[PDB]
Amino acid sequence: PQAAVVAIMAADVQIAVVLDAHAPISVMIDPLLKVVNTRLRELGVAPLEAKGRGRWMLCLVDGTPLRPNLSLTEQEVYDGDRLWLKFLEDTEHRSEVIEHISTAVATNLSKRFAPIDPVVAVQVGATMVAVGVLLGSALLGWWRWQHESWLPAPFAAVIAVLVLTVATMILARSKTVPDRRVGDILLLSGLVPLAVAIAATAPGPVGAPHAVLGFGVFGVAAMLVMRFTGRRLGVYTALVTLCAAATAAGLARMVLLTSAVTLLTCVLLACVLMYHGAPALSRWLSGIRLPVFPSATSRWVFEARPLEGPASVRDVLLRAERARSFLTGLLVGLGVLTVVCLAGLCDPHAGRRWLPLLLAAFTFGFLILRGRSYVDRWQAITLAATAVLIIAAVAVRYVLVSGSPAVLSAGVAVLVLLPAAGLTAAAVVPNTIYSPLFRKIVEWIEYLCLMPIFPLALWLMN
Amino acid sequence: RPKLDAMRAQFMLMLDMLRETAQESADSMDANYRWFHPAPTTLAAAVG
Amino acid sequence: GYGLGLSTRTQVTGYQFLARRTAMALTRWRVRMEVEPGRRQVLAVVASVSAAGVICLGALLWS
Repeated sequence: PQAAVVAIMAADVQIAVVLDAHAPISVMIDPLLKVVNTRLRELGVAPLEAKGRGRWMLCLVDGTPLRPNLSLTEQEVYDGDRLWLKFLEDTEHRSEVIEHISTAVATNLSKRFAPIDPVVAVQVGATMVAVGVLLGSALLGWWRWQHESWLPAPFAAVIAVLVLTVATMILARSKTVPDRRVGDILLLSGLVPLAVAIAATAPGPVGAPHAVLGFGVFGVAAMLVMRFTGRRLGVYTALVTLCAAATAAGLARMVLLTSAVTLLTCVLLACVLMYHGAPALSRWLSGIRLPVFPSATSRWVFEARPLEGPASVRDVLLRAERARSFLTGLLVGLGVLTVVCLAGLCDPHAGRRWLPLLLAAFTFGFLILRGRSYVDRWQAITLAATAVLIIAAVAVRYVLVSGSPAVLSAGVAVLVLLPAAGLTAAAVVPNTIYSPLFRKIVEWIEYLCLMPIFPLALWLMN
Repeated sequence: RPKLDAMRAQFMLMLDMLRETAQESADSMDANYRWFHPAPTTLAAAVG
Repeated sequence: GYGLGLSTRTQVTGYQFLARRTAMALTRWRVRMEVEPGRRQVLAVVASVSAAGVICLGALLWS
């Protein structure tokens, strides 16, 4: 009959066992415990013990217990799976009763929800002062856009230097806690008024020189904070991606007099190239020996534990998480750049308008390749989100300024039907199963979307 | 009204003190009874 | 005690007391009730409304 080979884990030891694939768990659990205790005692490891009243049980590694009355088969234990053996502590006790309504309300809420706390309060204050200083900096930028006054730049500079010194003092003095994210929030908040202060010093009417100067200095600061801090690096990766593209556009509008369409098509080309290059670049950026403040998952692994030994697993884990964060930041930045360039291209009142819609569709498919290919949940979701936002941005870019019921009805119809198809591909399709051949053919089609961009990039450039 | 409402509140708090005393007593009784009388599933300890 | 049966004023205040105690158990998670700011500030609201009414009457007397 069938047998499942599985590696069970119990008392910090994993042992591979071959199990009767369709005996009920209630049959096998006891001699499995005896075998595990024999193996542990042979290893000199302290054996398993029944800590008071309770029961011996087996769980999936995700934590859920197996049905003891059921066999491995009907609960989908397959070969190569893993199981966690436990003595579950007894659950049952007196079911207490508070008869008075008011006291029962108070005790249930207090027991079950979390109050406000000064740890949270400081973070809230940091968030609100971050929002305030971005509003102030964006407001001064709006005024310098509207008016030629030199005086906003001293205000932006002084608020930037005050918040940056405050952030630095908090990061230096209060580094002892994971609430140093207060300092990180303030520093992220205060690099922006510095950028608009440097940008507003460019004389004459506002435009490309101000833009290239501000984005260049903000990207430079975002690059420095990697080497000096190395904390919360996904958002700075997205920001330095956006500033790199904006600075390339500003130098293209100053050194040359290129049109906007040429530059947007250049930016799209750079985007799809970078999407192809992003995982490799991330694995490069994984090892830049920047400072080693661990992140949340790494901290909460390190609390449970004390090229060989601990330092190797620690380096591997930190390296992997830095890779994941860089990759996620990159993909978010590219997603923003991709939607902003596609929105900038698809003016409805242009004679070439049919072409960038093709560019949109090709990019949409190409992004969906990566979405199905990349492993991290929030990266697949990033790719899917930006792909949708392409369609939404170009649709609104048409229908807002093109005052016709025709384009309106077309946009709103695709805007409701297309995500419903995107849902349908997983909602009705059984567990999103398709054949490997069909999958590879879909990968061929969305790859065959890419090489049409190259001549279209030439044709929209000229 | 205010004096009566104060009297009410006072009495109620006294009753709460009695209730928590009952709670701790009931917890002690529970621990004892279940020590003497484990649930059938838990009897698989079978030693000690 | 269903329906619209009669009730005494001592029950009216007894219910209003249990309503305030339940409100304090809801917004805060303590029921020690020796002092209660809820009453104090609804009295401040009452002061606001009565002052607006008074000034409205003081406005009526002009012609």
